[PDB]
Amino acid sequence: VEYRGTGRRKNSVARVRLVPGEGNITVNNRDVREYLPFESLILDLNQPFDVTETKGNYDVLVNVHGGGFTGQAQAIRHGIARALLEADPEYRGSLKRAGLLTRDPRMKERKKPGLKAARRSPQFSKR
Amino acid sequence: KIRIRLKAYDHRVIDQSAEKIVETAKRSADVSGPIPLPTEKSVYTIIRAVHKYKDSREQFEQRTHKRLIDIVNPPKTVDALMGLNLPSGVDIEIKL
Amino acid sequence: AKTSMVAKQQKKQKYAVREYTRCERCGRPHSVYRKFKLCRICFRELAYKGQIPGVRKASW
Amino acid sequence: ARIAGVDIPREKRVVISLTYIYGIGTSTAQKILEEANVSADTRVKDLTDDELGRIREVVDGYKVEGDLRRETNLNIKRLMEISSYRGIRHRRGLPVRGQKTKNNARTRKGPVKT
Amino acid sequence: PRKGSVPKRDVLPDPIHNSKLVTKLINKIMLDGKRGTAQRILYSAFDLVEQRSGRDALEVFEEAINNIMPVLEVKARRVGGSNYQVPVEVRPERRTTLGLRWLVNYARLRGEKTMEDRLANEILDAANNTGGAVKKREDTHKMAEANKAFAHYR
Amino acid sequence: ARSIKKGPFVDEHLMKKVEAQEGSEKKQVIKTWSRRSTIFPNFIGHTFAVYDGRKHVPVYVTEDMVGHKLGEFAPTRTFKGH
Amino acid sequence: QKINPIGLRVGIIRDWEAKWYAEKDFASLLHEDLKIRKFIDNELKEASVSHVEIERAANRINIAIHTGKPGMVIGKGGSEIEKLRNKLNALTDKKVHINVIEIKKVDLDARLVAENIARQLENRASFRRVQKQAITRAMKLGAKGIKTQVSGRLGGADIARAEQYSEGTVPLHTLRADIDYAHAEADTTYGKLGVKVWIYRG
RNA sequence: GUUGGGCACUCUAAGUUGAUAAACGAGGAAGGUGGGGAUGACGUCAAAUCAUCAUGCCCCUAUGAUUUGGGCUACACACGUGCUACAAUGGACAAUACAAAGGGCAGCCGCGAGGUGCAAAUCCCAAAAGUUGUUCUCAGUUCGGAUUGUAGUCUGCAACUCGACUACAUGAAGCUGGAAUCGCUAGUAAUCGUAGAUCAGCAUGCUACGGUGAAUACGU
RNA sequence: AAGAACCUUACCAAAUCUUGACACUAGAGAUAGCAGGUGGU
Ligand SMILES: [Mg+2]
Ligand SMILES: [Mg+2]
Ligand SMILES: [Mg+2]
Ligand SMILES: [Mg+2]
Ligand SMILES: [Mg+2]
Ligand SMILES: [Mg+2]
Ligand SMILES: [Zn+2]
Repeated sequence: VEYRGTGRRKNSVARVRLVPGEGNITVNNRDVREYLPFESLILDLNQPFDVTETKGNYDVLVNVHGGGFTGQAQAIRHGIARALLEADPEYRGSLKRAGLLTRDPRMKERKKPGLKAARRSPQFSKR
Repeated sequence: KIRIRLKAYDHRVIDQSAEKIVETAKRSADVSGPIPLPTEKSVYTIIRAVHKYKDSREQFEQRTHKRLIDIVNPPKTVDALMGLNLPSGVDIEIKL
Repeated sequence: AKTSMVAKQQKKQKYAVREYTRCERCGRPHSVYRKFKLCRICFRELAYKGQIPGVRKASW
Repeated sequence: ARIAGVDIPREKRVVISLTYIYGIGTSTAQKILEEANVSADTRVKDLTDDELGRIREVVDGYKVEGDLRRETNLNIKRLMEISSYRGIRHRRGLPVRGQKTKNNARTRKGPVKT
Repeated sequence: PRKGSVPKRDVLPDPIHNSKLVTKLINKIMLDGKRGTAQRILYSAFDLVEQRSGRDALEVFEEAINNIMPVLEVKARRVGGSNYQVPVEVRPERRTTLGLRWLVNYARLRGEKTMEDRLANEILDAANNTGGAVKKREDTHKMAEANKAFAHYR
Repeated sequence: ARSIKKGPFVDEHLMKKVEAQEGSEKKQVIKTWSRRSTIFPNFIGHTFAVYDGRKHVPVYVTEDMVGHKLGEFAPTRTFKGH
Repeated sequence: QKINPIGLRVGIIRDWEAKWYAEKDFASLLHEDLKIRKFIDNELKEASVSHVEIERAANRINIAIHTGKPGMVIGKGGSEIEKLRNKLNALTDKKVHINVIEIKKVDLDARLVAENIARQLENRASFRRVQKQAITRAMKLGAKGIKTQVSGRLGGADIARAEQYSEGTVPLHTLRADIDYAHAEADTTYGKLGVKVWIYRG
């Protein structure tokens, strides 16, 4: 009696299982607050329970890897929204309107030859 | 347990060879399907011009594709796979 | 490269540290790859002919 | 107060104040306060007379202040007297450790003379 | 740009005060992408505000921002041999930008040792209609009303 | 600095020149190209005409020079100006 | 300015001319390959060789020679290919097997058309006439397009220039288009003349 | 997850899909050539390269060749490109998290630099910024680490000219920079680390990789 | 120039060679008992 969802953000992948519960989140066998540095990250990933009106209704077990704490926190949010589609496909309308079903396609841009970075050009001097 | 590793620069010739080993083993006896190992990509960044213009480069790659085949419960198979000759670009390591 | 320079690099040196690499095609002492033993210029020409196995232009 | 002939700052912790002695840096100050059993966090105006005496006895075993200045000056004088490469750079006011002098030798040379 | 206007990015409300304006403030405070430091400064400054004033920090912060936000600005213009500072009305979204930018910029120039101290005092000052950020707004209106004759340019 | 476990480096040809004069009084100048040789204690009292790139310049060895390279007393660049 | 048409398509729609795999002997095998390719170019310079393919497996080298005139490479009774195979086994100390593949319609092969132009230019032929004749021949044989270019001191002029001709379509930006390309050099009394030929078959 | 067991989930990599008379909300991961790369028309600069290579003409058979040593690293200055700083959004100390991309065969006890299983999804090279606490308290200082002295480590036949790193000591200018000038529109700028080529040793350069991560665009 | 201590390396000094580098003792070592040219345009 659990629902699964895979969330991705940057280079992070979260495997999210929803079990009925009081609203706890565990990330790699650690409390989400002992795993993530900011409370603003915790509010970001609890967005799917807000727009769906299911706060304190499920427990979240997360297996996450790759990226940093922000990419992981937002991969968990993507995974929770995907897992909520399994619990009730009627959540899709509210989740889609909030933008929580989109896989954020923003990834690190490759460095280009001749430039100092993806876009940063060297200092120019016409002399 | 026979462990077979295929390496090639072209993925099309490595799927052709991987299938051939898999049929040959099953035409002899139990084969674990071709496991695609990660591709190795080596990149070479050279200056395009011969004398100056450092900021203009050209990039080249060499990709090494890899396959893993496991054969269990062979003794016609060991001779059957050994008799096979694969395309020239494929090198095979049989850890029989 | 000068013919004597190419010949001198092919000789056995008095010390192992004196050994250095030249492009085996043209004798260039700079920008010689170890995997191919070609300078950056010859590597480009031969890769364009498809004569270096597996090597093609890279984009990602 | 006065430790090696120098009046170290009174308001600071001992580890810091000891570094105001020529010849004592951060690591030496730490080992001096381990040898002479004085806590590093004590302000030197709060050092007891016994604690101050133990510091002065450990410090007495280190080459500091004018004894260290004489030794360093004798070393540079020897290099110049034998006219070594470094001794010549010392007299000429130029970098002695192989640094380039085409640019960026201002510390040894001084302000630019355009 | 030449083509036209570009869509703007929304932000989330902050977890403590449920305020989007507070989130935008943290971004102005933040340097080099170091968000945790910026959040720490902002929430520490708001604790200082709440106890040095006796009121809610957010309520004081909305008062302070209203005293910094300008209603009129000046725009440069070239008019046939005489640069004219044309007075224009600041759009509501630019008002918030300038309010937050001036608050942070003039909190950075103050003499208190820590930024949480500097930001809290700027907020307390701007909520009393004083301080550097309120003065900067006053000088912007003083530059605008001195040119209200030039309102006919565009 | 050279590793202590390897000892002080001196060219063998130069050292034999110094030892060949050991047990004499009319010491003679030793011409050498070995700028990289450490000055040993038995170099004291000897003169070494050391190549600086174009000529051999005399280097008379006193005790305070022991442990330095012979090249440190034969400067190779000429500068007297701007 | 314009990328080599072959190099852009290598490994995309064009196959490698070297078909072997190695890791630690890559450099040694690569230069044995180049040693062979230089030997074949010199020893068969009059045999209209378009290109050479090298395959390696089990201390054996399989060399395929695509030639306009296969009877010269093989020789009367296979004698000329036996002599070349014996000399290759001395440059290599490996077991070389040589295959010969005739290429009909030598007027649609960029390398053969480029070298024919270079040979005629060395005989003081008109740098215009040789380009136009080559283009007319290829298009009569159903080529979708052809482009030719001769660069250098054309006709012994003191100032070098490039004269180029074209017919049909030669879509050098279309990646899937199989465009045959070759460059050849004519040794004239006035120096180097560069011949470039682009052929698009379809 | 070090294995018994499974191929569920993740991943790997082959195939297959993956949504504008012109043009100017729904559904969907993605909406308008989705982001980025490769690809650079006819021509201009007699632009660069005879020193990658090749080559006409000029040009000696010493302007050819070998070695040891020196120089290419000089130093009154001037310019370009960068790195580190001027500190409290910080320094020092302690504890504790989270990457990606690559490379590897004779290759991957000492305070310290260092010394004495794996030919690869297997083993090794091998995160920091961050978070949580303690301390420093606005001082050219517990910022800064230039310069110099001493003693070492490693490579190398050999670190004087002229290597890198370490320890102790020393502790310069520098407290946000005139006229002027540069980059960047989003996973960008900024900032933080990581890897590779060359390579015995030597990277603040180059190429590449991820982490944190903005502000603004009214308008021509 | 994607790797100047020697080598690279061309440049300088000295010591050496002239179908030529290429097609145990003495000495700093190299060494004794038609090609070439990183020369110019
Ligand atoms: Mg070397
Ligand atoms: Mg010109
Ligand atoms: Mg020449
Ligand atoms: Mg230089
Ligand atoms: Mg410090
Ligand atoms: Mg040299
Ligand atoms: Zn080359």
